[PDB]
Amino acid sequence: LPGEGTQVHPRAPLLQILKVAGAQEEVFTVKEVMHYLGQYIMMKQLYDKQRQHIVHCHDDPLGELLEVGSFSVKNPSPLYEMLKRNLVIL
Amino acid sequence: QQTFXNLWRLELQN
Repeated sequence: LPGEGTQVHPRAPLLQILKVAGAQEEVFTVKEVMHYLGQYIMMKQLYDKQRQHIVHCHDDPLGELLEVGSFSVKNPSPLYEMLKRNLVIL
Repeated sequence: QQTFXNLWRLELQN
């Protein structure tokens, strides 16, 4: 994935998720994409209530992009693999 | 007992 200031454009299914989380722009940095993904998971309460590094994304649009039913924030590879598939590097 | 907001922020900023 690109570095700090590099700009990216999310593909449509990812952009829709970011829009749910309040994003009004079409171009982001990777860190800004991660900000809105965290916002989305937080607002929808997809994290496990007891063990909050675990995210349950099955049956949610986010799981369709991640291709997994759950993931750990401390094992973020599925997130970054999804971003590689869903970001156009500008 | 850390919150999702702090755990995600630690990753985002790393």
